[PDB]
Amino acid sequence: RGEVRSELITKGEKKLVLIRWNTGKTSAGRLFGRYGPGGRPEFFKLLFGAVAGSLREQFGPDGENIFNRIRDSEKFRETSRELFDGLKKWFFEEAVPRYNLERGDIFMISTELVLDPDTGELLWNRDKTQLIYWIRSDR
Repeated sequence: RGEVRSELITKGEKKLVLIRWNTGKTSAGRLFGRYGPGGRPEFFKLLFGAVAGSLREQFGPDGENIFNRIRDSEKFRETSRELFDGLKKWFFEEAVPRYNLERGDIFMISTELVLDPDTGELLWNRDKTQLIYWIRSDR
């Protein structure tokens, strides 16, 4: 898969972006490790496309200006790292033992984020995080 959906929400005069993000069918090495494009976690590339795409959806072409501003701000970079660490921790420390996942297993994660386009602050709606995973036929 690899699906992104968004909508605006209003808080006083501020508009925020609710983003529903599915990573697509992937593996731990590809998503969180060095087997993704380059020798890099694909996570960041996926996340960044999800944000830029949602900004364009909700605010039109000036969405790209918003993105270009926040993209290299301390707040966006830091909170994107906090998302990466929090999701990775959730996957290895909760999902893996919960579902008896093994090395090389395939899965997709769907989660929800709220982006403050003013500050570049990215909030993880952890309560909505879900895993779909692939199980060996004999089970």
